[PDB]
Amino acid sequence: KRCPSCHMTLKDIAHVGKFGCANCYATFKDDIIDIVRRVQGGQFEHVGKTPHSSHKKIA
Amino acid sequence: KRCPSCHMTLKDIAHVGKFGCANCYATFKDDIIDIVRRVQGGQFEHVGKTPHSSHKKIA
Amino acid sequence: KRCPSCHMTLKDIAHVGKFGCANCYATFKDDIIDIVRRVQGGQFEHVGKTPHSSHKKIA
Amino acid sequence: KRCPSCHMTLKDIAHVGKFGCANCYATFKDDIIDIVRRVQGGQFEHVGKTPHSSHKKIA
Amino acid sequence: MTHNIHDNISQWMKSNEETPIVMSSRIRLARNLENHVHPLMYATENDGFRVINEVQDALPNFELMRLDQMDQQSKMKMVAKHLISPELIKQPAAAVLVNDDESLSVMINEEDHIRIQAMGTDTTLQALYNQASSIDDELDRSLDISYDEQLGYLTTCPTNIGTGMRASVMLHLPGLSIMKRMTRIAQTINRFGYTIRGIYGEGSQVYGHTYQVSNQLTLGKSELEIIETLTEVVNQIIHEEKQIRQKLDTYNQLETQDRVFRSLGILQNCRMITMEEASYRLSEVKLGIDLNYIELQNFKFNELMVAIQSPFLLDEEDDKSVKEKRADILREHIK
Amino acid sequence: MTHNIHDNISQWMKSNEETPIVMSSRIRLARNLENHVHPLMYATENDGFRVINEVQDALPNFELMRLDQMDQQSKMKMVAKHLISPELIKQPAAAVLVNDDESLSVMINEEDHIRIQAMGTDTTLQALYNQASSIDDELDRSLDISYDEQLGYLTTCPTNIGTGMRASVMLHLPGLSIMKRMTRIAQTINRFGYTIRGIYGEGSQVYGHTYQVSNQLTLGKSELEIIETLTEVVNQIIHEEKQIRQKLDTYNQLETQDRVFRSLGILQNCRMITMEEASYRLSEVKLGIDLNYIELQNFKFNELMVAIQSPFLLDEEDDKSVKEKRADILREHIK
Amino acid sequence: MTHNIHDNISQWMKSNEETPIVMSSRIRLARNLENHVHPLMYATENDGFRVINEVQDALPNFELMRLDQMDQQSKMKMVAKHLISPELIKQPAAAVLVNDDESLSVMINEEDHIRIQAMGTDTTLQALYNQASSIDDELDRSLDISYDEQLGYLTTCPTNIGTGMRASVMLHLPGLSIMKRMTRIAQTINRFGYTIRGIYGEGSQVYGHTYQVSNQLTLGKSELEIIETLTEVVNQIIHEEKQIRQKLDTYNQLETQDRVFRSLGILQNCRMITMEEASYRLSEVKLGIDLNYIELQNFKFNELMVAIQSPFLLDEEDDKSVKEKRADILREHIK
Amino acid sequence: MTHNIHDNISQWMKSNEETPIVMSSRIRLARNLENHVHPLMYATENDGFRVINEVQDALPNFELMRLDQMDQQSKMKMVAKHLISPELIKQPAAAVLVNDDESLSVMINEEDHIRIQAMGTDTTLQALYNQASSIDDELDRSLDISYDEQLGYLTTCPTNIGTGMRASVMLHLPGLSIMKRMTRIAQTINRFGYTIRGIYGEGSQVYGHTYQVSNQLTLGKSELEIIETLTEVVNQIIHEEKQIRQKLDTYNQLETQDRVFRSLGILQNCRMITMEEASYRLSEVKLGIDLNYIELQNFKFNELMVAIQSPFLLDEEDDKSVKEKRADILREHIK
Ligand SMILES: [Zn+2]
Ligand SMILES: [Zn+2]
Ligand SMILES: [Zn+2]
Ligand SMILES: [Zn+2]
Repeated sequence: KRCPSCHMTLKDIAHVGKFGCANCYATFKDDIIDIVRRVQGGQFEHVGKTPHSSHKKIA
Repeated sequence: KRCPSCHMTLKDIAHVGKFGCANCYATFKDDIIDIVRRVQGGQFEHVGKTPHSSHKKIA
Repeated sequence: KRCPSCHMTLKDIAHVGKFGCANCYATFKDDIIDIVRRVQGGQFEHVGKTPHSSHKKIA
Repeated sequence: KRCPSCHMTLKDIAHVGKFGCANCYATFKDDIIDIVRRVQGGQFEHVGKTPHSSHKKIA
Repeated sequence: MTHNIHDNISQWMKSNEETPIVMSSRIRLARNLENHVHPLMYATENDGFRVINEVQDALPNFELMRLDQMDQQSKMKMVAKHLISPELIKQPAAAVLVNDDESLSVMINEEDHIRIQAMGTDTTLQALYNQASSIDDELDRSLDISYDEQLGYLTTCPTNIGTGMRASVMLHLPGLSIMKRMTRIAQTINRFGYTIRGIYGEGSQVYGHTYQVSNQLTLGKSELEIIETLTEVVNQIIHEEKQIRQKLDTYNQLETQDRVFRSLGILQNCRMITMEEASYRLSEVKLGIDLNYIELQNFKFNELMVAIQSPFLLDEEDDKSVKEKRADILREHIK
Repeated sequence: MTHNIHDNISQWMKSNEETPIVMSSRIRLARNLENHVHPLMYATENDGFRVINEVQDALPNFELMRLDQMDQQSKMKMVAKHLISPELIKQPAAAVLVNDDESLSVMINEEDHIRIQAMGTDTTLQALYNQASSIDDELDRSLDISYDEQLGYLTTCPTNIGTGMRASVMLHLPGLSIMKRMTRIAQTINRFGYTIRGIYGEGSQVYGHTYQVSNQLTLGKSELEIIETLTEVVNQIIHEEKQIRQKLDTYNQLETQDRVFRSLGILQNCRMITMEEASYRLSEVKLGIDLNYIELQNFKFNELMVAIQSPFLLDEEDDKSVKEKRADILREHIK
Repeated sequence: MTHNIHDNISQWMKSNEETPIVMSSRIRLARNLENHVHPLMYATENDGFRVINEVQDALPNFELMRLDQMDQQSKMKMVAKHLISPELIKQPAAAVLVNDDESLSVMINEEDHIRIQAMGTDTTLQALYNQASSIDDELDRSLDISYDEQLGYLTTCPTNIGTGMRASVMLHLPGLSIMKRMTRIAQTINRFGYTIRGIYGEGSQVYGHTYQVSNQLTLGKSELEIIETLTEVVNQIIHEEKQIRQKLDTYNQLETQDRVFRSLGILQNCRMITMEEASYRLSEVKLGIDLNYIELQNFKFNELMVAIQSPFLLDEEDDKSVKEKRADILREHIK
Repeated sequence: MTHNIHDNISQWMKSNEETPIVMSSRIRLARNLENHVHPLMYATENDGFRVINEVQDALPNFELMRLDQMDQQSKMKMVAKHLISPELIKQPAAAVLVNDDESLSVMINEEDHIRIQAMGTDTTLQALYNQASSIDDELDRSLDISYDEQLGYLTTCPTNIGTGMRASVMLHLPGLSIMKRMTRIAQTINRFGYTIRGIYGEGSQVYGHTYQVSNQLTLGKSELEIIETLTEVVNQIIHEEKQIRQKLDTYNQLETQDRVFRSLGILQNCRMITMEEASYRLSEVKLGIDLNYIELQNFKFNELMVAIQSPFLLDEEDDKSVKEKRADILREHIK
């Protein structure tokens, strides 16, 4: 099993501990949120920055 | 304004940064949770230990 | 046995290793020349400085 | 001017400050005794060891 | 003479050669009390006597050792065994409960708690936690504690609100300290939010001989989570310590053998040894035994470390004969 | 000799006597890119050229300084000015954009980002943040970035997920370092989950001369929160440093005056100065200037500390001729 | 502050740049007295007063400075000017005669003599010897001295029997001392039966700054012989010292220039200088001037080396302000 | 391991505990030869072979060990046993005669002599002088030597004209050297015109371990006079050394016992010992054996001081295994 765009195994990205692309999130988000919660305290409830283009159109 | 049991101002307990008794919580819980969140990361969502006597009767 | 003027034994002046007066030489010159030769190399044949008053009259 | 046996100048032996042979003494004894007296204190009056062969015949 | 060179024997001091980089483990449980007005902020002996009598008859199976009947000698003798903190001895109303088997303790009226502490074996922290739980059922059954539902227990703000747990491990790390590999790894472990702490004695030892790792946030989390987190972070540092130990053994071997044997030779036959030197030399000879060189104690290292401190000896003569006596016990027990 | 002893002038190097314990401030903004397959993991020049051209025509108002047309001399000359990290120079496809006014930067293809960095004045971090925002509107308007809704942006796991912010301050702390008051306060500040970092050059300087404080978790929080927290944590230390200075001034004054003037005297008239000594001596004379002892110049302290660096001289002549050149520029610029 | 920083001016302190490795020269003349019972071995003041009055009216042209009317301050002030030895100040009956021009002296009742001493110029010892002879005609004319025919004069056994002459020279030898070339040459000069002696102050100075050469046997010889022998032994060493100086100047030049200028820089601008350091630094800066590098204000090296001693300052305050005052006079008179 | 370990046994190495401050004694007899043109100033092998054959058949009872048949290893092995001086090995025509009992020697064609040397017992120099005389009758009987009547013999100007005698003693002086009491007493003994000399190895040893006293003028005097003068002057330093030892034993005793036992402990169990340290440590343990603190042998210490030198070991491997082997022999022979 591999990524569509990177064609890179998720045990592989777990070994380097890095991030391929948006598709890697779209297909491995469960493990991504899991490891972020495991390492960086317990604050996986994330609020980001107020973006621009998204809400420029959606609100 | 003071505590019922300790008779101690809450600016006073803020100065020493300590905790009087259960009544102090019952009357100053807003500021207590506020400062706990401010200092100890942002994890004011607290799960404690499974107690004994409370759920010995309530469940 | 002592000195006429100092009244000091010659084992005494040997102990301190010093010189009382002219009378001490006049009565202990044998030991004086002996020890001077024994210590200060072997040059007990002494030529001094050309004096003034003695030869002023004797030559 | 040189030595009969060594054929070595006496300013030369003075430079190295050494001694050629018995002939060098026999022809340079004045300067030899002079420098021995000049350096080694002032004791050029030398008594040696009681030899063997010389007095074995002369006394 | 003094009776504190063998009366301590336990599993954690004995079977510590298979994994020699770990020395012991701790767990705490700090929790306040109900129907009393801030057990420490008071004027007289009365709150002290009330809490003391309450916790005393709460469990008749144990025995007390009060602060009043103890001179400073025994006080420091027990401080250097890790059963007291200074703010206890600074408290005229304070006291201590114990277990004569000496695996558990209770520091009554120490600071805002009762603090069921438990030190012990090297196998697992879970057995110690289970023993403390098998005490906690009895205590919370016989009395009502200041429990909360939104939060957990309720002891003291910056330290323990969620649960009173605080675990720790005692580590011997000479290699990374002779190689100057402790500040980098200190930052590496602070990455997560943990800490690494000082020693038996002075917190200025550069060459290691001991270290202590502990948690930082017992807040908003469970127990076993922190247990497994600390346990996994400690298998990493033991791994990194054993990496610089095989390297040095196969690479140089001679500077190592020289330092080790030279320190062993100074240790016995000195007659005038101060503190720092004896500690350093002991760490070095232990490293040597870990690399299979000399054959000495390997189970009395922790006992000598804990016996050579000054208040065990200073209370009898001035310091100049204390040096002689320290050197005498070292020379006598090494070989 | 080099042109890099006055071409840097800015407010943050000039007006730094009112609050002399702060030197500069940083803020970062790391964010990845869409419609590209992990901009760094690649085989050839092609992803590099694509991203480079994209970000280049994205903003024509700036100018480029590529890695290919630069020799190692200029590379290290710009590294020692804090515009590059080593993994950029280790990357054959890397590049850099700049602003000729030199208050902002963009490290294209450095490591998993583009990293709009902004260094600047000492008054407030908010003006710098506003300038970076007034760049960010343009960038995110001209192109689609890999934004997420549950999480925030999406750059790299252990460092930046929520937002790419990472702020820092540059601090001069000699007193607490001559008095051995840095490990305790390091633990005190790690209590919250922040960090304190090394220096211009070597991370083994014990006597201070510089320090750097930064955040640790840009995760699950807002921006202004971390801004204000860091500001308050760095306001706590400036007071601690200003308190011990007054103590030393009123208490001894003579050991202080001796050390200061002696180091000033060694500094000029040496002709053979290495690195460590010149740094140490510079910190000491600056401490003196704060206790009002000498006149000369004082804004140059910032330039002098970055000019004595090896690359600005060593690339031209051997290290022994550079000891004489460092000594020449030290003796010259001071008086 | 002290009046003893310019009231000494003479040829031997002034014209000492042509031959800078020589500093001054001494000659003594020890001889006892007739019609008195061992002038020193006595019980009361009476022999002292008798000899004092005798030698006083023997020469009315001079002036006296007795031991009784002098406090310890002036006593040490004159000891550090080389006009007294300690056994004089240890003698309640002792006294001193002088010449206000200050080129000759007489130490009455010091130790078994009267000791017409004469210190002075650097050109030749013969002029000083002639001045002492032009005093000796008068003295031996006005009175009968304990002269002998087989031996010469008659003063004291292990020191002076033949004639009381004892000559000496004061030498500045830094090069052979920074290069560890003094024990070998000490053996070389002891080959003949001469000696080399200590300094202004402490006889533990390893780096030179001063040395003193003297004879050993004033027995069974004439005067001019020893004069020419010492003179020829001192032309050898000055030649040995001038060779190594040229070597260091042409060979390294940079370590030399560094040390010299660094010490000059410490010297001024210190405010807290002790004794050893000021001496060492002064020797080094003088070496520098001899090698024609630094050209500073004046060359009062001799006045400074004799002015910085402690009993010139200690008699006013405790030592901690004396350090400040020593540093003040150094900083004030150097530049 | 090496031959010297035990093939040297004699009275002077064995019975040296009653008066342990003396180690051995020397006497020389330098005299030139007749019917030969300055035996050393030559061009070819011929004068060497002539003198060698002459002195060889002059005494058939002895055996030769020429310079030609010897490699550098054996050459230095015999130099470090005090039977050769360097100018002998620098001479292609040189040779050596010996006695297999090894109490006498003859250094043919060494430098302007034949030099009947005799080293031996500690009781008296007179027995050694008598043995050399019982050789000299035979030599001067079988041949005519360059004798003179006004002067004595005739060998070489600055060293030996009157008689070729030159006596010496080997002394162990640790106390006065740990107390810095050697320069003063060196001047004291130079008062007469004698000298004190270096050691086994390097002439830079500050802490003693050995010293050597010798005469200076074998000119214009008899023999027994100088014998009794050296004997009386060496009795003084042996008496000065026994006083300070008793002082240290009764006064401190603990610093002494500490240093001694610590050095003994380092000595065995080191595996990597260089030269200086082993010498120093050996002197200290010997001092401690005399202050009656430890045990061990004592004849072994002379053998060790002469066995641990480098050319006994360096001629087999590079120096890094030589350190190991030196440490091995030390550890093996001490205990
Ligand atoms: Zn991908
Ligand atoms: Zn209350
Ligand atoms: Zn008399
Ligand atoms: Zn000749």
